[PDB]
Amino acid sequence: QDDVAPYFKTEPGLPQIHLEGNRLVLTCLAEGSWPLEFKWIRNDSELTTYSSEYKYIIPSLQKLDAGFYRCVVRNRMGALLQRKSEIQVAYMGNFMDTDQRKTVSQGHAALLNLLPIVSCPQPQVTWFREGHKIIPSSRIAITLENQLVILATTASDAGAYYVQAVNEKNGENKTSPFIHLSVARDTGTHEAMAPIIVVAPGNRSVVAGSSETTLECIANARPVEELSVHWKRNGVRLTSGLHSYGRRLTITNPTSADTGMYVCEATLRGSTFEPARARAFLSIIEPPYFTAEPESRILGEVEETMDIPCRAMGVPLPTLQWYKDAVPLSKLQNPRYKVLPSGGLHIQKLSPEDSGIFQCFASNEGGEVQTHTYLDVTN
Amino acid sequence: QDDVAPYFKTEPGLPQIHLEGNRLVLTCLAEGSWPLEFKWIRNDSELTTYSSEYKYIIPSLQKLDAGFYRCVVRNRMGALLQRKSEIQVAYMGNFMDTDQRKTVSQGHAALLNLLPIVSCPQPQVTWFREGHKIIPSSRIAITLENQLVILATTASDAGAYYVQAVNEKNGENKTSPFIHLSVARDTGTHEAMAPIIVVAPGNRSVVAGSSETTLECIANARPVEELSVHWKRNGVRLTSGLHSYGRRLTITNPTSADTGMYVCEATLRGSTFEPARARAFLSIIEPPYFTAEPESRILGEVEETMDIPCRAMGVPLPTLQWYKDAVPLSKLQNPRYKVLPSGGLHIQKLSPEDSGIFQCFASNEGGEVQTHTYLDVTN
Ligand SMILES: *[C@@H]1O[C@H](CO)[C@@H](O[C@@H]2O[C@H](CO)[C@@H](O[C@@H]3O[C@H](CO)[C@@H](O)[C@H](O)[C@@H]3O)[C@H](O)[C@H]2NC(C)=O)[C@H](O)[C@H]1NC(C)=O
Ligand SMILES: *[C@@H]1O[C@H](CO)[C@@H](O[C@@H]2O[C@H](CO)[C@@H](O[C@@H]3O[C@H](CO)[C@@H](O)[C@H](O)[C@@H]3O)[C@H](O)[C@H]2NC(C)=O)[C@H](O)[C@H]1NC(C)=O
Ligand SMILES: *[C@@H]1O[C@H](CO)[C@@H](O[C@@H]2O[C@H](CO)[C@@H](O)[C@H](O)[C@H]2NC(C)=O)[C@H](O)[C@H]1NC(C)=O
Ligand SMILES: *[C@@H]1O[C@H](CO)[C@@H](O[C@@H]2O[C@H](CO)[C@@H](O)[C@H](O)[C@H]2NC(C)=O)[C@H](O)[C@H]1NC(C)=O
Ligand SMILES: *[C@@H]1O[C@H](CO)[C@@H](O)[C@H](O)[C@H]1NC(C)=O
Ligand SMILES: *[C@@H]1O[C@H](CO)[C@@H](O)[C@H](O)[C@H]1NC(C)=O
Ligand SMILES: [Zn+2]
Ligand SMILES: [Zn+2]
Ligand SMILES: [Zn+2]
Ligand SMILES: [Zn+2]
Ligand SMILES: [Zn+2]
Ligand SMILES: [Zn+2]
Ligand SMILES: [Zn+2]
Ligand SMILES: [Zn+2]
Ligand SMILES: [Zn+2]
Ligand SMILES: [Zn+2]
Ligand SMILES: [Zn+2]
Ligand SMILES: [Zn+2]
Repeated sequence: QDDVAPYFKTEPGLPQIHLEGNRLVLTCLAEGSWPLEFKWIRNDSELTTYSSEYKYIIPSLQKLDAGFYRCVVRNRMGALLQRKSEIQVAYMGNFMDTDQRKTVSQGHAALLNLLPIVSCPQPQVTWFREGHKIIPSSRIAITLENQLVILATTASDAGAYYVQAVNEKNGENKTSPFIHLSVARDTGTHEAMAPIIVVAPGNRSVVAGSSETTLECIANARPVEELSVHWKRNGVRLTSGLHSYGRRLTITNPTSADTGMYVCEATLRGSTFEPARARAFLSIIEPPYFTAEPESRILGEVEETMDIPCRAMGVPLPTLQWYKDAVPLSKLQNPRYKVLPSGGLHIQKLSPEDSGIFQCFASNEGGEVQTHTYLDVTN
Repeated sequence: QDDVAPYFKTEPGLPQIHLEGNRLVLTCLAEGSWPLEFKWIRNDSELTTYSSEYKYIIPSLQKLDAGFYRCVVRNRMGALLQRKSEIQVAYMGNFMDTDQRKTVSQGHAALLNLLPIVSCPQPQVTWFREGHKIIPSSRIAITLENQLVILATTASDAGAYYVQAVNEKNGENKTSPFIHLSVARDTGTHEAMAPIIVVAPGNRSVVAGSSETTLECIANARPVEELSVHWKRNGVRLTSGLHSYGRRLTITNPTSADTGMYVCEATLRGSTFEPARARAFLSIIEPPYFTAEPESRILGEVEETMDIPCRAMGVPLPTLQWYKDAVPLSKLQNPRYKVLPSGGLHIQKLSPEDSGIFQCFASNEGGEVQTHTYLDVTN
């Protein structure tokens, strides 16, 4: 009857990373009764006013333009809110031009942290010692956080260390100042060192159906050539997915059967030392999906009870928030509406102002899904 | 021992769609014994020669630059091949400036196909009839392929139809030529038309863990207001996920429990007609993941048997192809190597030339995963 509330024809997709200086165009393509008006919101902050323009163009991207973008479509029926889309910008700043110093006792592991640098994403790092490149070996490792771990340091390891960082999205490179490493002699007890875990695998959670995830576990011992790092699950040692001298375990395409505890066990062959063990817990997060959605339109007699269902499942439990014509009920401050723990919304006393778009957003760490309905209040 | 075969520090990610004229930078970030050399391959065609440059820059993107890109890293040990990354370019051409004509009998459904236009992705379409916008109603639908379906056509539906197409990535719009629709009178049997499915839901397969998928089923009958389209599974009618007058069923976050048959059933209320039914089969494709990978390095005595394992799982079964220093064994034409159905590779007689990188690519419709190993041939 030419009284159709807006709805989106396009599903905003996955996060996209774009280079600086590039032209970016965002579209708010909806379907409903004409004329329609569109406005844009970035980080819960309005960018544009309502107009007939359905696209937002950034001729040259900047670091500030990055954020979560939304668009609001509105007509005589009400206003509808789009699912947020993450717009990331590729940028790489400089290091702070101040050299650092660090001293480590001989035989103990030395961890050199990548000097602070702002970059999205974090650049890949190539470590050097006075021009000579450092390759990961049995006693040298590079963490997922670009930390240089030198197991069983010696007097030959003293020197100025630096990196060449490269951003994998825009290709820019930056050279870091020096970390002057000094190795101090400790008295020669260090002939056989018990295996001790230096970088332990922390708790990790990943999205369902994702490509792969990688846990890291680095240990130190002497002699380092006899050091063996293994991975166990349910008390059973693993074989597939290992990388980088057994220090990285990659679980590819994890499901609900891959959740639980993974144990890192570092042993020293030919020795009676107790193996050093660490715990790591892998969790699978499920994106929210509705098991009950409100019908597209619902009639309502003035001052009569009304329940608007909205139930969603997924791990962890999705958190739900409502909107009335693209306005949160938390900021709407109306005692007429009352949120329901089971999922829906309860409105006991109606009013001619209650007519409009009601939108239920279910969100967790795995993203968000939204449903909506138009409340028609009879005369 | 400073003899490390190359391996990639970066995991090439999901397909990315970029606008025309934008600057694109691709990086081949690997780790191994220096110096390393890099070259780029697009659509199994070499773009650059071997050099010390690790990035490939397109200052201004074009429609021709779209394709699957790979990079090859090489040193004294051998050559390694990167997983392909899909580079899509946003472009929108024009329609062929020639109007079309179509005649449909009165009371029968009329399908108007979107006129041919080259665009990536396919644009969202807004249908018009001589300036007046056409909104989907109980007798008017728009398919996923942007087809205009007019159920129970009448004499008032005759006229020139056209569209305004908008590319959702770059925002460009194009206006289509006219489809002159003529409605021809057929003798008045058309008072109660049995429900007949016009657009049936075909077979559909989607990736595991994907956001959502949508099946479409459109039917025609008279009177159209009494037409009801429902969805059944296991003989049980569905309630959630329905859209567009019950013509679209959206299965969000499908798993192995959502595969099987979905039935579309269109009924005419208040009538004794037989419901029109259609079959649609939803399949879940699992990306390939290795259950057995070859160790990073393997020793080999000259002219001795050798088996290199490489087993992967996923639905449908992954297809495996091998490479020797980034060169396919199919094009290598060596009877020494022989592929194994169980998964691996069998080399019975060795040779000093057999030393190098061997790479096993497991690929299906859900993507590809690769493993590699260095064959060291003893003197
Ligand atoms: C718009 O909102 C986004 C999201 O809040 C802002 O991105 C934030 O930017 C900060 C730094 O500016 C980043 O912090 C990063 O997150 C980790 C979380 O563990 C933090 O520990 C690190 O320091 C890391 O740098 C991150 O991208 C993000 N922070 C959060 C909490 O989301 C963005 O800056 C906002 N832009 C505008 C223009 O408002
Ligand atoms: C590099 O290779 C890609 C992949 O083969 C090429 O993309 C191809 O481009 C065609 C049209 O140029 C497209 O065809 C499309 O696929 C469906 C498949 O059902 C087809 O029926 C439609 O006609 C649709 O247009 C598609 O993007 C793709 N085709 C295939 C089979 O992959 C690309 O053009 C190549 N570029 C260069 C520079 O070599
Ligand atoms: C790191 O980036 C700089 C640019 O910021 C590169 O320096 C360029 O080198 C090329 C030839 O090698 C010159 O034509 C350019 O003029 C240089 N740019 C500037 C701003 O001077 C440098 O080569 C990069 N390093 C690596 C290892 O790739
Ligand atoms: C479709 O795109 C054209 C451009 O190709 C738009 O025409 C522009 O309109 C603005 C103001 O409306 C002018 O400032 C530009 O000069 C126009 N461009 C050209 C090339 O003339 C047109 O507005 C778009 N249509 C819609 C509905 O957005
Ligand atoms: C990891 O999660 C487990 C779950 O019980 C918890 O016991 C442990 O303390 C967590 N560790 C960290 C470092 O958060
Ligand atoms: C869809 O798949 C089923 C599976 O058996 C098959 O029987 C049917 O013919 C297929 N239909 C089409 C249109 O491919
Ligand atoms: Zn880009
Ligand atoms: Zn200094
Ligand atoms: Zn120590
Ligand atoms: Zn000591
Ligand atoms: Zn909906
Ligand atoms: Zn009304
Ligand atoms: Zn782009
Ligand atoms: Zn004409
Ligand atoms: Zn018909
Ligand atoms: Zn007839
Ligand atoms: Zn590997
Ligand atoms: Zn050797």
